[PDB]
Amino acid sequence: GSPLPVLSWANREEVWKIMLNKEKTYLRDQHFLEQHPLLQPKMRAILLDWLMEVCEVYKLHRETFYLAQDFFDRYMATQENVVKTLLQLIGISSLFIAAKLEEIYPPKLHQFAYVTDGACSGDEILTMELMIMKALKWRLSPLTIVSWLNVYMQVAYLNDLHEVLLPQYPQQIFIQIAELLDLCVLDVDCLEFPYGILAASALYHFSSSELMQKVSGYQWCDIENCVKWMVPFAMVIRETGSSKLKHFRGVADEDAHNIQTHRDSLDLLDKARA
Amino acid sequence: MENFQKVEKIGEGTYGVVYKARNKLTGEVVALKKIRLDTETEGVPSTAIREISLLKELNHPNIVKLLDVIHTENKLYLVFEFLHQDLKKFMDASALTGIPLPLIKSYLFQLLQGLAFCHSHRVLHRDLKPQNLLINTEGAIKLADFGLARAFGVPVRTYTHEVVTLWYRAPEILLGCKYYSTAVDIWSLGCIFAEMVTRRALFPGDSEIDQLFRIFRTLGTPDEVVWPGVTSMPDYKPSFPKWARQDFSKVVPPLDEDGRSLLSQMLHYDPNKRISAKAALAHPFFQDVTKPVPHLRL
Ligand SMILES: CC1(NC(=O)O[C@@H]2CC[C@H](c3cc(NC(=O)Cc4ccc(S(C)(=O)=O)cc4)n[nH]3)C2)CC1
Repeated sequence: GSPLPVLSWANREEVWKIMLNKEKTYLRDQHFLEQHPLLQPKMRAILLDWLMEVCEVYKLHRETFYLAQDFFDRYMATQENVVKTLLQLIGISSLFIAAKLEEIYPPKLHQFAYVTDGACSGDEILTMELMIMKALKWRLSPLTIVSWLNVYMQVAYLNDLHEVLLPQYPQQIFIQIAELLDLCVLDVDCLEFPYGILAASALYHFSSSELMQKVSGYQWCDIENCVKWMVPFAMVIRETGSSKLKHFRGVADEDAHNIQTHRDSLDLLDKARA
Repeated sequence: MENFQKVEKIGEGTYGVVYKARNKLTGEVVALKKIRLDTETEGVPSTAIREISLLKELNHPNIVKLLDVIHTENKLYLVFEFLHQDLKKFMDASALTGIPLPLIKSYLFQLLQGLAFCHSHRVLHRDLKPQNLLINTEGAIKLADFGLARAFGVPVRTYTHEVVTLWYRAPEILLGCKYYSTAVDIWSLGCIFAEMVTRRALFPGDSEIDQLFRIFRTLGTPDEVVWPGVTSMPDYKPSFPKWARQDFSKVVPPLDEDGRSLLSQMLHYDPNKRISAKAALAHPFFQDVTKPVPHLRL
């Protein structure tokens, strides 16, 4: 189904079908690490968690991190046999491509080499960003996990006057659902479920199946498998509590929720495995 | 990059270095955008990464196709489809005789189709000017130069300020709106529409305030009734002079009542009320060019 209201600028069904049709263009394999026998699934969590902290330091958007995550997972599905020391270069270069795509004033190249503590030079990043973009066939415009949550939050707080392009939803509850998604993305088995399913399943754990269905259009049977998989991750967030909306100097308060944050986590991803 | 032989330089601008090339075996001609990577300290430019990724998912007959992306020797070649002339050179060549009205209607119709495709794919062009509109010898016109384009989310957030060339910049941009979306491209197309009719730029301003006053002089100084919230915009001043809206019989004399209606809706001050590209295709101005499809009312 389609949860979008009647759109004045295009057919509400057409815009939704286009967003759905491109999800079939972007493939994900939850077992792409079997192509790299030397790697373990925990290394991916350590890298993605590091990229989160890098985003918060430079106040990068959540969309920028999830672009780097998607570029990393899809580039690995095209490669074979990768060593641990090469993971940091692929990750920081995926974030370099993502920052140049999303940010208005992105950080400079040497700053991306600066956070690597010298393990990656500026020329190494430029060589890696070209190999990533060429291997991905320059398919660098995916619908991230966090982008779906932005859609679901706008539809949840749609007024009777249907205007879906101007943002209007509580920032406090948005960052709480993003916190659950930031944990689930550290586990590689999330790629089994589509990005739109993961975001709807995280929204369900903070709301209900009726609210989820009204804003995502997906039936309960579609997300039940994902919800049952997201079960351990949801409770670890509930046991520790919900996070507060931070304020970032230089960032307007109306955009404060879109800034990527970082909690220690990691240990939380291990509690979910039990 | 062996089968391609450069024929002539098309131009060098913000887009980059564009050459006209010719395939020696097939006879194909293409437009070749050259990007020197050794000069770029930040690697592939952000405008190039955006344009490539957006165009690889915007395949439409009224959008200039990106054929290939070739990385050879510290250089990035972007192979585009070739069109022999831009709209600005065609309007100048037609300035004395005037562009025929059926051709203006056909060009605008095609531009609205390519723009409706961009907006349904959640892509803003943000630089619709006659220089970026390319025509061929078969009656087609196509959108080009997506370097300033950006995909918008649902909902959108605050994007880059002061976009679009000045003469085709919407009034909400000139007044410093926080958010914007598809309405800015419709304004540009409305300016291009009137420019094809009058063979002269509609609002040829030289500064941001002069561009705004030229808009006010033609469409009237807007107020809260015609544009709710205009008095609260950051660049709005109560000291703005009060001009009366001019009769569109004097703004676009050659345009009939169906054309004046469409142009007015494309030049509405309120971006929420400004006609959409898809709705403009259904306007009675094109009722002779297209027939509506049966709508499933389910
Ligand atoms: C150049 C510009 N920016 C741009 O980013 O466009 C992109 C990149 C390349 C593509 C293209 C361009 C073209 N054609 C033209 O632009 C017009 C033209 C043809 C030939 C000669 S001539 C006698 O040989 O000197 C002069 C001028 N087809 N495909 C689309 C304004 C459009």
